[PDB]
Amino acid sequence: MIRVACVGITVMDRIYYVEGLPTESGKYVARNYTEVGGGPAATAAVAAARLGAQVDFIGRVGDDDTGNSLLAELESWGVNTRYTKRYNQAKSSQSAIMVDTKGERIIINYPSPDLLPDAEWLEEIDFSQWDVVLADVRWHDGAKKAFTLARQAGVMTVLDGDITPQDISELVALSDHAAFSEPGLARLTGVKEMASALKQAQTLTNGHVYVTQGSAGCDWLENGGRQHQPAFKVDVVDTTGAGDVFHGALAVALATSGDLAESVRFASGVAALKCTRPGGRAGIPDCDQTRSFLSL
Amino acid sequence: MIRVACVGITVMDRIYYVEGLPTESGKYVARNYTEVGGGPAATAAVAAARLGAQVDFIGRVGDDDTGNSLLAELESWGVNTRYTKRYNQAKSSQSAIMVDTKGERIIINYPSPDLLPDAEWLEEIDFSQWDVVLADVRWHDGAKKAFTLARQAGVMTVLDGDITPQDISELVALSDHAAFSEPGLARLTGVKEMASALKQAQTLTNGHVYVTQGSAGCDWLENGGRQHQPAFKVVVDTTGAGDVFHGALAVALATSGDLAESVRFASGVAALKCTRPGGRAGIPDCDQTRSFLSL
Ligand SMILES: Nc1ncnc2c1ncn2[C@@H]1O[C@H](COP(=O)(O)OP(=O)(O)NP(=O)(O)O)[C@@H](O)[C@H]1O
Ligand SMILES: Nc1ncnc2c1ncn2[C@@H]1O[C@H](COP(=O)(O)OP(=O)(O)NP(=O)(O)O)[C@@H](O)[C@H]1O
Ligand SMILES: [Mg+2]
Repeated sequence: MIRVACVGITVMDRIYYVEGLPTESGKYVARNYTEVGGGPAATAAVAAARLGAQVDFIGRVGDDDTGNSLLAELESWGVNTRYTKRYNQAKSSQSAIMVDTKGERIIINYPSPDLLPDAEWLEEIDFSQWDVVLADVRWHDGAKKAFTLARQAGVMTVLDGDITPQDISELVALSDHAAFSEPGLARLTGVKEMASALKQAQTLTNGHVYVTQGSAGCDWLENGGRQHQPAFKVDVVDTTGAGDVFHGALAVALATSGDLAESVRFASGVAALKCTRPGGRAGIPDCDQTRSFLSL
Repeated sequence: MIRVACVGITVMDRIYYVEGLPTESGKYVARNYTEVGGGPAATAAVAAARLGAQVDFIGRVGDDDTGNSLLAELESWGVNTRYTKRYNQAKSSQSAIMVDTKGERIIINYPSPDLLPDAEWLEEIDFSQWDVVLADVRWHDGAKKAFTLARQAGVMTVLDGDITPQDISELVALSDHAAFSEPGLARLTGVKEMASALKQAQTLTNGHVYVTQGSAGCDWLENGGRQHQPAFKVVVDTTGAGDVFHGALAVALATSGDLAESVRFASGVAALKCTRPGGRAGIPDCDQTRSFLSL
């Protein structure tokens, strides 16, 4: 067992399947309904668990039915929620998602303001009990405090540096590994060219920097020279959650081997297999399926 | 004591408050959120209870946290759930509602397929114990059996004729009072003109017909002529205005038997409800409603 903590947001997606997307006022009927947990840190935690890690999700929920459902779903996936704070008399973050017969989505996201941004309460947790700490950028003070305490305990830190209104440069500063999205790296640096942006991002951290580029694969800087892992060509059904899954897998691989090229290959492999199945959690392969796939 | 039975659906409403209603595909952010029990018959029951009636809700729930919440909320509002059927290992029904800044609403209902349409079990209930029976059209077999038994006991029947996939013609047939929504009357009779549609609806029943039109108020047929009650200009959330109106209307019709007074009263209850978030939080009492209608 590798020991992973995933710090960030957990969001209930409630998915309503309709004939046409609701354009104007009036009552509509959903032929079908499913509910599934999202959140970068949450879905990464689900991935790491699937790969045989002991995983803690550390985020915020309310004391509503949604909060209880989110924690329940995560427990069922093999993710511990013991260090997740439940706010008294508080609504959790949730989306209502309408899906057309095309697959076109309307997403109404409620990021709950009842979930307070202050992360001082993480000072009550001993981060020495994990081999790696992964953080999403959607709970800024969480990532900051979680990474500061992880640094102080000599624990590896891994950022999912997605795009966000707020500036993540202080998070990157505290990241032994900063795996950005294209939008994430562009928003951070203000540079459009990914090669130049990665170089500018490297100046922010004594750790390594990476950028994921979907089917174009993943690039990182080692010795100051740009390395490339191609995506695995696969029969793609759904890329939903590929980034979250990649970051979860990357954190496990980095904590296990410490080899960047092997770790980036491993994560590219886990994410690829996830893309060949419907759903953003349903398609996440286990370690045996992932070893089988990487053997071929 | 006025004795009311409300037959229909009980639904958990998740209400997302947005800047504009979604025009096309993409990601939108809700400024605010509330979670509250809805269902036409359910919210009507809550309104009638507020107005001092002894109320029974008669519908179907699951044995999930949602079902337990829905029943709990109804008990807390003064509504008896003794005749409501609980399905074992069953999910309850739930609606996502979008509300823009004007108060325009989009409702996506998921009716749980675990809740079986069979209403034969209502034959085990004695409908003689109520003065009026209100039914929504969202549980067809329920409304049909409930109205059949109400007719047989000489009990007044009041339909909330909202829009629904099924044809409500046989429900209207059994309705002493058929209060439609604009979409409800249009789906039933085809006519887009409310005036002509009401005339076509009247042919289906020896009882009276009504149509609610939101801020445009309420119209009904009396003495072969369209009467009009304007809405009372007041708006945070119009969610459940129709349900609240129908509950209020049923109490008022049972108290006075005066259509014009009953429609004015219900218009007043529903208007006050539009000034608070959710389908239930703003439901006024008789005193609050008399006070408001005096001003
Ligand atoms: N179509 C694809 N084919 C193969 N591998 C893919 C594909 N899409 C994504 N991947 C893999 O998953 C990784 C992350 O996907 P990518 O789209 O870069 O992340 P993102 O920008 O974070 N998207 P998202 O998960 O929706 O937030 C890539 O580096 C690939 O290794
Ligand atoms: N915006 C409003 N301002 C004032 N009164 C209103 C407003 N909306 C509704 N009402 C009153 O409420 C009554 C019924 O509401 P209406 O919107 O016609 O029902 P509906 O469309 O069936 N609503 P719903 O409960 O969500 O299905 C009307 O007859 C009015 O008297
Ligand atoms: Mg991403």
